[PDB]
Amino acid sequence: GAQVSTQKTGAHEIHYTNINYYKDAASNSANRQDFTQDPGKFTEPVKDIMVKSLPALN
Amino acid sequence: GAQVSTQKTGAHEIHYTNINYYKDAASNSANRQDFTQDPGKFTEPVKDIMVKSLPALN
Amino acid sequence: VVRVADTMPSGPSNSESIPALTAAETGHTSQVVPSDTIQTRHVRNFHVRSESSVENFLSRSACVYIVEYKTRDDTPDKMYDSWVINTRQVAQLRRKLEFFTYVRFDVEVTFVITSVQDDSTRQNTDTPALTHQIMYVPPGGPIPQAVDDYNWQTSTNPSVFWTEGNAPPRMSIPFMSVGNAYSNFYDGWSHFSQTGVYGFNTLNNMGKLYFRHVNDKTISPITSKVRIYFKPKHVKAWVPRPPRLCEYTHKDNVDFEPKGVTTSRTQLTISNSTH
Amino acid sequence: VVRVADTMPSGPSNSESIPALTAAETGHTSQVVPSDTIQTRHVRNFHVRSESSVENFLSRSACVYIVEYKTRDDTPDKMYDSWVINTRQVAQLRRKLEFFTYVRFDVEVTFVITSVQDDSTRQNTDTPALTHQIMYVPPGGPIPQAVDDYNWQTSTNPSVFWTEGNAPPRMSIPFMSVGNAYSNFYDGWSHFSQTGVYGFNTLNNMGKLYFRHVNDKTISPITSKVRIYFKPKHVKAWVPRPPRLCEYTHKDNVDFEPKGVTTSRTQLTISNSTH
Amino acid sequence: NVNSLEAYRIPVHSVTETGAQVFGFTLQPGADTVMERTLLGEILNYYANWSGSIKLTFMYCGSAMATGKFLLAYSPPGAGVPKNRREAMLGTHIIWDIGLQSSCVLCVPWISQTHYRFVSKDIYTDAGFITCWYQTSIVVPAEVQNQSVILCFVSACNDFSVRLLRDSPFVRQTAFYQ
Amino acid sequence: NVNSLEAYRIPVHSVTETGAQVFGFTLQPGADTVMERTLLGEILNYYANWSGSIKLTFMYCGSAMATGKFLLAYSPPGAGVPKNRREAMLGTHIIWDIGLQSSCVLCVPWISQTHYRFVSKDIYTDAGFITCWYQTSIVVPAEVQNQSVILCFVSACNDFSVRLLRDSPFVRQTAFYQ
Amino acid sequence: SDRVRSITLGNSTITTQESANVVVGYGVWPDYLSDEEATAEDQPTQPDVATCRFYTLDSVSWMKESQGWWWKFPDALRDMGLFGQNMQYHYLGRSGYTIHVQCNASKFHQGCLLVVCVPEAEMGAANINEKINREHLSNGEVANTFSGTKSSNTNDVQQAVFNAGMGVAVGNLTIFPHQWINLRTNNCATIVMPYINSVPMDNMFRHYNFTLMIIPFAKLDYAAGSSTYIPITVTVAPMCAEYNGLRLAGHQ
Amino acid sequence: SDRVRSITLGNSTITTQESANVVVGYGVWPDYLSDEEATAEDQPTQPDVATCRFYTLDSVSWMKESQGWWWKFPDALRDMGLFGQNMQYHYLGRSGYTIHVQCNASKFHQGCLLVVCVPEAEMGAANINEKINREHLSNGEVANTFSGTKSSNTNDVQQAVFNAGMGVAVGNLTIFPHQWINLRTNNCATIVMPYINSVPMDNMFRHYNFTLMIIPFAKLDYAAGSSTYIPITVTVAPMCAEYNGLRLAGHQ
Ligand SMILES: CCCCCCCCCCCCC/C=C/[C@H](O)[C@H](N)CO
Ligand SMILES: CCCCCCCCCCCCC/C=C/[C@H](O)[C@H](N)CO
Repeated sequence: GAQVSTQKTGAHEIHYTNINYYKDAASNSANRQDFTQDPGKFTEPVKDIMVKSLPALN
Repeated sequence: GAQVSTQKTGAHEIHYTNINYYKDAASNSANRQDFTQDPGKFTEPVKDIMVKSLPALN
Repeated sequence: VVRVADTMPSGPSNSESIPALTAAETGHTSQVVPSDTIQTRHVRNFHVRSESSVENFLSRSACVYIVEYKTRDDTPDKMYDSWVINTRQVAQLRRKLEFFTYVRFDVEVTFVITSVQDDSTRQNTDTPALTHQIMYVPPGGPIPQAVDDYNWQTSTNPSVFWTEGNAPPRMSIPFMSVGNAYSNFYDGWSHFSQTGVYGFNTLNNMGKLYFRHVNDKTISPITSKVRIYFKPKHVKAWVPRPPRLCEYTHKDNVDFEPKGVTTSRTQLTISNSTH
Repeated sequence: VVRVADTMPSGPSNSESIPALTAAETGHTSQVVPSDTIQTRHVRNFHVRSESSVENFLSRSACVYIVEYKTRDDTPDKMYDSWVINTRQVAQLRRKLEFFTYVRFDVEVTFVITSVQDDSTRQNTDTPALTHQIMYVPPGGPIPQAVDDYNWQTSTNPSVFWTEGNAPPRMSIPFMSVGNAYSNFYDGWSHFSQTGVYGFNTLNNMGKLYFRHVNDKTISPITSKVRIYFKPKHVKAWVPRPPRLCEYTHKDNVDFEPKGVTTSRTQLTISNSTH
Repeated sequence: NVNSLEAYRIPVHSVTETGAQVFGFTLQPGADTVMERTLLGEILNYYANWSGSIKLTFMYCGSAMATGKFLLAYSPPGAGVPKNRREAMLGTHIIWDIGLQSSCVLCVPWISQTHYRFVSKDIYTDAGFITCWYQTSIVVPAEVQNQSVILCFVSACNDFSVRLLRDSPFVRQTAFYQ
Repeated sequence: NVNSLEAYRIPVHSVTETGAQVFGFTLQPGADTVMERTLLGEILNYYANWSGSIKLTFMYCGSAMATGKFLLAYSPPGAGVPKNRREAMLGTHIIWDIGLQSSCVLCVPWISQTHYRFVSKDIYTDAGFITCWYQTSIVVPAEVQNQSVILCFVSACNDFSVRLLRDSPFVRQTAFYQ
Repeated sequence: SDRVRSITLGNSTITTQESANVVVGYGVWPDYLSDEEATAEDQPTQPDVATCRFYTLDSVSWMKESQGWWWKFPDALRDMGLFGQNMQYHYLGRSGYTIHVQCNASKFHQGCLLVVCVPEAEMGAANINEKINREHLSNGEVANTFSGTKSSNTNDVQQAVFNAGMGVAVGNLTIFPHQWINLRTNNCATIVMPYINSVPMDNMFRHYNFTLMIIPFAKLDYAAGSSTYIPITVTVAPMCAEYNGLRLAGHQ
Repeated sequence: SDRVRSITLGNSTITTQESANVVVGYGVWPDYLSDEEATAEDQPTQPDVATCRFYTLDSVSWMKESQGWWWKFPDALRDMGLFGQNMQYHYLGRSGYTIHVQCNASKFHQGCLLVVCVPEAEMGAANINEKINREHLSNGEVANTFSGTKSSNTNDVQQAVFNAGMGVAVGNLTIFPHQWINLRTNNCATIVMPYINSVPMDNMFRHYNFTLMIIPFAKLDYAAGSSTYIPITVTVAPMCAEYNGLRLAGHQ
């Protein structure tokens, strides 16, 4: 019941092993490898989006 | 001799590993994942069952 | 993964169907869903009857008795202590077990041992680590009558040794009844002529524990107090019964004083007044 | 593996395209890249927004309160100590949590227990290892009122025992809110007539901890001081808000004194002078 | 009346005009003193959060020749207590006619802000008021007793739940049981 | 001016000759007192290294009948501060005309020796000077107010980063919050 | 048997055990207004749970010498929750109804009620060239009472049971949708009543759509030991209620 | 051009000619509550024409020395028609909103407003260990006013513009859904705001969902002959409003 995933290494130059030992999901370690984002709801939060080259309020 | 089963997680959003280590069944952990029930012997404990829409003692 | 039942939608109705009219005189609990009386919407319900099962309700460690014994005394009976094994001297674990009439479970026993230096004139000592011995005697075995008695050898009896400062000692115990379930209540006598004792005191017969300090006579008195924690696991339970209203009195009978059924209101109809 | 965006090369331009002219009056943040105004080269950028995520920012253990209690006293209330559970008495963990309005996280709790022998006449003793008990009471449970009270049995309440000299005790705690997220701020009242208390003090309701020495009355006073470390893990966070400028005053309200917006310059234009 | 069996009997009889209140309590299975010591109140008093619907069944224990009608109203909170039959018929209610089928069921719907209430009392999770009113009086013939008795029942529906273990507030011992 | 809302208003008006300096600060998001308490300054004050470009947006809050021009210059360090408009137009700059589109963007390019700067102040990683100058004056017609207000904005680009956690230098408590 | 009937409209349920049947109007069940019969042009308001539910009126006591009672019904529900509020904020209303009347006795009591639902019951006056005040035609949920003889009060309806306040024979009053509450067989009387008017929608204050009438032909009678207080309880539920022309609250 | 915008919600229409754009929340448009996120079990009430329409609040006058204004918004619409009545008769409410703010000038006036829509704006007090009365956090459709300096009234909010009553930097207050009313380009500011709360439905008296704030950064200024009185008018329309748990009228 083991899982292999890559480590945090640098660029231009791994595979640790994790096994969960407790019956609850609240005992698991922190999920410190989710690097995704979406700033489309804080920047650009408008209706009728703008095209960055047009005067846009033309 | 390992067994993989799911953890207790919430809804709308696992797989721990267990190995038994002792020769007796009295050393095993608690069976805290049996969620089944049957209240047909406490509620509805009668002969000639009732159909919930008929007067039933009609 | 077993969910609770969803709520199905309903509309207006006018017919000879009567889900609300029933008769509880047949000992039958009505299966009326809220979508039978009023107009309800569709609710996808994700609740799980998980932490209400008989396994999750009883499998908690509970203090059942406090055992006190010393390390040097004038009288030899205060240097060891014993306890006839029952679950009926603390009202919490007893009242949790008395939901059912018959039970079947494995036991997980954990001892918590703490030591306190007694008050004396020569408290300034340098005492090495105390080691305690907890010997279980199955029903019928020989009984030690001193701390230096030769019945403490544990040639056949189970025992456990704990040095001070470690984790608490823990062992598991299988189902030990001579019948098919631990009878929580026994309505009957001990003798066939219906005399003797009345109650569950006939069917207890579980053995008894013994506690002493493995060390010899020290030069300062120290009071040890060990607490027994039972954990019922691998649980099966049969034929439920109502919980107890009244406060308990003794361990061997079920006797009581009459208590009122509930707390009084002093009125019978609510209002928007001082209620 | 998610990189940041590369810089694309550009050349000279002369046209009616105007990336630099925009209007921030629509609440819109301009998406101007440096390759839209000046001539830039091609840069393969290998930076990772890794240690800026909401998981990596909050998942650090933080001291939330200091709890002090003794082992022998004249008054019995100074032999145990209690704490109503909140994260709003240390300004660092509070100000880190108040970036967001609603949060959802599992908690990892670690206790650090240290003992100091108090000043007395009889300091020359030989004290065995102290054992501490940390009992958590869910909201509504019975409250112990002495160190020898019979509510310390932990038949249902969670507890932890630590012998002196080991590693710190650690346990995990799931998401315990009755709503869908821990409301960091609650703009509202407690009563439906809009009276009572104003603020997040209505929605706290998390229970309270209890601390005592398992050992009995010792012959010398020792002051124990246990520190609680919270670690928020498995984090989700919603609807951000600006950080606090002003210094806090209390735990139950949000009130303040007005503080200046920033530090003064005493001039408005830079120069090559004493700046 | 708690030190007898009279605590279960709801007194009901023929009235003078109409429209009086019969009984009343607050929907707190585990904190209200009416349904505190009931089986639902015991099992909910070993828990801290609860959720789901509640059935209330009323059995009429009068004579076979007597008739009557009642209004079994549920009122979610936010207002106060309904003070007459006009304010009570604005909520979840049912008119019950006494005939051959001797018992009615008021199935209290789950109407809540959150998913779970609290078993102990707090201002935030308040649940409402169960009240009962005279629709029409008890008309009885000659040589039949006028005052009769209603019995009341409670149970949980098939969508009911409990979440958090705790110790019961009822267990109170001081010494051991030697 | 920090104990009011006047700290946000950049005063600007019609000049006598030309070519004077409007405002100025140093590019230190997290150590400079101008952009210390800004949102970029807060989030960068929970970090110790930073990298990437910075947008500066300027909104003109004057009248619809007024015109004007400005020079928004960036100067990497190594020299001092540009002391006139002639020394300022030798760096990264932009001429902004005030018209219908009411706001301009000065996108400060990432020009550095290393990959990351420091958020706190040191001599080794110095970043430069943001300065603003009058290209042409503010010409306004009759019966219109002369003195107007520029507002300023800051944010990060899509290539921005932070690396090292530390505690903020702003949190200062002495006792607990009873 | 078919004597048990159950009705659920919203969050209110009526279970009876000695019912008889259900009269449904003139055969028509209440439905919404179609686009072919519609006159106004804007979107109506259809609450359908907060409105379509049973409202319980006042209970009235039936002595041996009682003569009758009446209620006007778009007006007796003036102060009954969101039906009354939606009446006060809109200009055009349109609904059907369901009238359920409770009255119980034992097998030793006798008597017989007549529950009539009379459309456009334009009533007479006590004095012939006199104006009737609005507090006597209707009073909300409080019932007005017929009299056994020729009543000659000021500004009041002519209250005589043998003319029903309308000038007809009270025995001929069974042409309307009616039931009987006979105390040896019945316990209740359910009347489903659709919308009957000359226009598709109408204002619910200026108009009285219909009038419920409960008149005892066989007088109430009992022996020297039976129960004296016998109430009569009326419960009403609007059906297919919709509303048009939203404006401020009032009626003037 | 895209500067002309028209909005129709019910029987009310807003046509503007110098609009800018429309900020829609955090990208989410207001919609009804699904059956997966639902908690209560009974049928909700969806009026959708008598409720979802524009309500016009009080106009406030903007001098040269004005500092700001705020309105609490499930509470400023307490006495606005059937939205307020449906608030008073139900227990659980859930709605989104559309906030449109009018302010006009000429091409000779200057100034700049900031229209912020702040969720959970739990405000401070003037005296630190003191309780705030409810008449100062909210007053219905009548606006409360910020002050330029440290206000120290009794039972009142700390009214200082450079802390917005909440203890933060007012320049950092642009993280919320906001627009500007710049008097050389704008005329109005439309903000569509979905439902943001920790629970799926909540009571609309005990809770304040959000707080509109209008703060002038660039002060209003004009010459010696231009018009002095410049109003600011706020108009709000609930969206996707539904209601649960009908009971009697009141709030206590
Ligand atoms: C020293 C190692 C062995 C430890 C022995 C200690 C406990 C021995 C007995 C095991 C537990 C039995 C306790 C009683 C079980 C039932 O609850 C009772 N019969 C009443 O229900
Ligand atoms: C003895 C074993 C159990 C230990 C119990 C200690 C902590 C119990 C509460 C768990 C942590 C909850 C702390 C509060 C969480 C949120 O941050 C607050 N509601 C405010 O956001």
